[PDB]
Amino acid sequence: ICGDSTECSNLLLQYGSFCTQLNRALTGIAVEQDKNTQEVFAQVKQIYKTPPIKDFGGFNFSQILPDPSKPSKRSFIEDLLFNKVFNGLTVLPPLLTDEMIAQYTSALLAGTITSGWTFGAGAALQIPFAMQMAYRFNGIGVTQNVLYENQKLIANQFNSAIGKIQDSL
Amino acid sequence: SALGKLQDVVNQNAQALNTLVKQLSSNFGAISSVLNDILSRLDPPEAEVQIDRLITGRLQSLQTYVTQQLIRAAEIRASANLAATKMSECVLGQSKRVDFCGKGYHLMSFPQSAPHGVVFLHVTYVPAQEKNFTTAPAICHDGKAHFPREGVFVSNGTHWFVTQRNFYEPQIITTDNTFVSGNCDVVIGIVNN
Amino acid sequence: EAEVQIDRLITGRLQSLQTYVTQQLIRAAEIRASANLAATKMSECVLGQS
Amino acid sequence: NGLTGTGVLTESNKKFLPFQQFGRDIADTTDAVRDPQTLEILDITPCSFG
Amino acid sequence: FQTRAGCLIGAEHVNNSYECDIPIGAGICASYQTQSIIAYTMSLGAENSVAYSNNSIAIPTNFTISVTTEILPVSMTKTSVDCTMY
Ligand SMILES: *[C@@H]1O[C@H](CO)[C@@H](O[C@@H]2O[C@H](CO)[C@@H](O)[C@H](O)[C@H]2NC(C)=O)[C@H](O)[C@H]1NC(C)=O
Ligand SMILES: *[C@@H]1O[C@H](CO)[C@@H](O[C@@H]2O[C@H](CO)[C@@H](O)[C@H](O)[C@H]2NC(C)=O)[C@H](O)[C@H]1NC(C)=O
Ligand SMILES: *[C@@H]1O[C@H](CO)[C@@H](O[C@@H]2O[C@H](CO)[C@@H](O)[C@H](O)[C@H]2NC(C)=O)[C@H](O)[C@H]1NC(C)=O
Ligand SMILES: *[C@@H]1O[C@H](CO)[C@@H](O[C@@H]2O[C@H](CO)[C@@H](O)[C@H](O)[C@H]2NC(C)=O)[C@H](O)[C@H]1NC(C)=O
Ligand SMILES: *[C@@H]1O[C@H](CO)[C@@H](O[C@@H]2O[C@H](CO)[C@@H](O)[C@H](O)[C@H]2NC(C)=O)[C@H](O)[C@H]1NC(C)=O
Ligand SMILES: *[C@@H]1O[C@H](CO)[C@@H](O[C@@H]2O[C@H](CO)[C@@H](O)[C@H](O)[C@H]2NC(C)=O)[C@H](O)[C@H]1NC(C)=O
Ligand SMILES: *[C@@H]1O[C@H](CO)[C@@H](O)[C@H](O)[C@H]1NC(C)=O
Repeated sequence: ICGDSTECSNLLLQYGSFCTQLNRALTGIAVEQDKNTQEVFAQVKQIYKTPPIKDFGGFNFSQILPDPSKPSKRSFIEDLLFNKVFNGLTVLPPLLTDEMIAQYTSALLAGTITSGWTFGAGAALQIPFAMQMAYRFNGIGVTQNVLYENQKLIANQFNSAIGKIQDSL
Repeated sequence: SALGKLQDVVNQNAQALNTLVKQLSSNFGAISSVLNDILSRLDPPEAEVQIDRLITGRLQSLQTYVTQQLIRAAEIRASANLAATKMSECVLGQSKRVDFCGKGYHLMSFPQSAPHGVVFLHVTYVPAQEKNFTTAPAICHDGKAHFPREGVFVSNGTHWFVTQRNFYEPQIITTDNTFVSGNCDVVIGIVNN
Repeated sequence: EAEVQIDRLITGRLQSLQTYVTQQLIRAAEIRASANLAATKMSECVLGQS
Repeated sequence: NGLTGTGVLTESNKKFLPFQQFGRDIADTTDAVRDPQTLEILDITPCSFG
Repeated sequence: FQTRAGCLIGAEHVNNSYECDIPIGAGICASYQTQSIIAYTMSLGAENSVAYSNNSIAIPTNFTISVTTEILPVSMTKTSVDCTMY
């Protein structure tokens, strides 16, 4: 309002406390932006890692798993996403960096590839990936032999459909 | 013998009412902050010009208070709608939505009243003390593939059992807990038993 | 004479700053609901089968 | 010359046009100037605050 | 100590990672340890490799009953102001 001039600054005192309210409001909305991120991404206790030898029954997760030779250890599809999108004014940095959030999503993704839904209810219990896929088929009302007799076709369809997200983005 | 999410509402509302009260002692560019000391030592033509600045400042104070109450009541309404939905889905039923009624497999919930809110006590089931086993998708017997009806095939190292998936309780593999579909030459990982 | 001219600027700049701060409250209340939906989808679609 | 402000002046890598006397950016703040004796253009940076 | 949030004076920069205590920003937190004030990069949690293979399964042999609380605001104070008397 004044820009470092004592004449304007003394007249401003006559307006009371409007400018302590404005700062209180902006601080209250800058704290909840970090609260917003904490409740979407910190949904794990452990940071789970995936095994070095990756045989998941024909399913291929290589375009969504972290890539060490990339920036911030992001996945291949997390990169396409980060490439597509003075006077009393300042911008505060977020509490979680982008590296930390990519770490959180890789822990969620290694928990689900490897334990199914067990890690969101307690300790993670490993199960082979095709048997997890058979449980999920049971959950929609198809029998398990329909997965086990069509494993290679279901895995090819999944791989070919993950390959199209990458093109469309 | 915790409740900060309820103390935050009390504190924010008191902190707004205090600011509204305290803005009644600014001049807003008049000679006095009290209206009677403008009325007592001034006559109508010049009392009016000083009274108008007080009216202008106090109106703006009041409008800021009311707008920020309207924005905060809309946040309280979302919370109360969520608490109504939890009362219906967690206390009057058993939910399958993950994490909706506590961490773990929801069993039941009990409500308790609080000063301007509600406390839900969620009872959940949490599995414990896991052991390692060897698995197979199907069994092969007589040139037929056998699948479990509800469970998994597990091996303790030498013997094969069926168990339910959340509690270890091994049983013999019979024609009453399995079903048949096909040959044992199409599924990847059949074992012979 | 400069008091009368400085007050006209003070009033305008205060109005503009307070308009900025109201519209940010209204935009943050909308980002908050989106993040609340994202937190529910992470629980119900990623750590479960819906 | 009448351009009045406060800040820290450094030497720059801009190139005005012979008739141009000072530069400004988006939001219309002055961020460069030409001084009327050396004929050199200088960057203007606000003096640290926080 | 120079962070990305600014310049920090009066806190020692340790090398270990704890849970966040007071958020400084851009990944840095501070805490009162032992007796002094220290500043560190926060930790996300303990690491964990799951013994995944293609014929191994983990099955629980016991359980616990858990009870936890959840608190929700329902209401606030009803206030009125007479605009004229204010
Ligand atoms: C999973 O799919 C990826 C494709 O995205 C495979 O990796 C690429 O395969 C092509 C074809 O041989 C090579 O030219 C590339 O060099 C591979 N690496 C890339 C693109 O980073 C990968 O081999 C597949 N995984 C398995 C186990 O087959
Ligand atoms: C199931 O077996 C695996 C593999 O044998 C066990 O994984 C061990 O994990 C520890 C981590 O503290 C490693 O140091 C070992 O090298 C792993 N292999 C071993 C001990 O053979 C896993 O702990 C077992 N699970 C249960 C519930 O006993
Ligand atoms: C796997 O389980 C089987 C059956 O529970 C075990 O076989 C039995 O072991 C008991 C040990 O006291 C013997 O008395 C029985 O005669 C065995 N055969 C049966 C019940 O048919 C087997 O020992 C277990 N294997 C391992 C490695 O623990
Ligand atoms: C599961 O993985 C194991 C080990 O990675 C596989 O065992 C390998 O099987 C191939 C052919 O069946 C052999 O050539 C390898 O020598 C085996 N590895 C070892 C260490 O013995 C197994 O085939 C996989 N599939 C299952 C169990 O269905
Ligand atoms: C499981 O048992 C079957 C027999 O019931 C085995 O099948 C034989 O496999 C050999 C080698 O592949 C063939 O030469 C025979 O003709 C098969 N006989 C029959 C009746 O199918 C099978 O190899 C066994 N597999 C394991 C892992 O034990
Ligand atoms: C303004 O006048 C001064 C002299 O009063 C000029 O300064 C000279 O500038 C040249 C560069 O073109 C130097 O080589 C000389 O050494 C300078 N002399 C002195 C005494 O400073 C300056 O160029 C003049 N500028 C304009 C725009 O008229
Ligand atoms: C922290 O660890 C790094 C290791 O790269 C080391 O260079 C640095 O001196 C350490 N600082 C302290 C205070 O121990």
